[PDB]
Amino acid sequence: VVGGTDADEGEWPWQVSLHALGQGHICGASLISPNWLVSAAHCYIDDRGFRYSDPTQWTAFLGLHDQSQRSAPGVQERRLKRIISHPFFNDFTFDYDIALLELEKPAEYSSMVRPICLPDASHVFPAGKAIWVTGWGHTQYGGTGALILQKGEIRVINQTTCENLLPQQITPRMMCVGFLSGGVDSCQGDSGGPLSSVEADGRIFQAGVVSWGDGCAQRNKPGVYTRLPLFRDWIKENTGV
Ligand SMILES: N=C(N)c1ccc(Oc2cc(C(=O)N[C@H]3CC[C@H](N)CC3)cc(Oc3ccc(C(=N)N)cc3)n2)cc1
Repeated sequence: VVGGTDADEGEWPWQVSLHALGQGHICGASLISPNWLVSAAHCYIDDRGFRYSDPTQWTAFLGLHDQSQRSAPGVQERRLKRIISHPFFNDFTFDYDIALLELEKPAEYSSMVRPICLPDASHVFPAGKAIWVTGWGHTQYGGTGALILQKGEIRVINQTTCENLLPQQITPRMMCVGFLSGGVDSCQGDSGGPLSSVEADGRIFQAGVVSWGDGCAQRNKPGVYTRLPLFRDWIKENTGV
């Protein structure tokens, strides 16, 4: 996260860190039930030197605050049993950039580990609404990851504006969130994490999944996120949640 601040400890109890064996933190995810996380499909693609698509190569840390203190009280370590990438995910366009991760053993809810609420398929996160992005990704483009979880406030951008800022790249599954002036944005390593939106009674709903961007925090280049309402039924069908 660029232009963000240190989260308070336990402020985002749905935020999860995904470590690939021998590589440390790679992506974020969100806790949605005792057994399931939401993340980005692009995190789980094999490359010539590592099988990121193999669930056995991962470890999820729930209740984490500082990457250097992964054994702190309240942090829960879990392995993955399965990774369900959306069938329509396109690794070139990043359309349908969403995945479901099944924990090998259920998360134990606590003050530090709690699921985020999922929005109904008909819910619209309106243009202009303030929402939060969180993660341990880079704090500057080409920079370095954050040890302490970061948070940043960004706003939903009008879809027509989004499409015009990133020509031939924005599909209806995507949403731009940030500022045309730049300054605050997600970045490498924040992928897969949730956008958190404060709703009518203060409860937090997931608005989207960190997906991609052209650089980070640059003017006229807000981050691109996978929308969540569109996938409510897909999540229910594949997880029971
Ligand atoms: N500014 C933002 N809001 C932002 C958010 C998330 C980010 O993380 C990313 C993004 C992308 C990415 O797709 N970036 C652009 C897509 C459009 C292309 N024409 C140019 C590149 C690739 C990419 O590379 C990876 C990294 C890791 C994996 C993996 N774990 N398998 C895969 C791709 N990471 C970057 C920026």
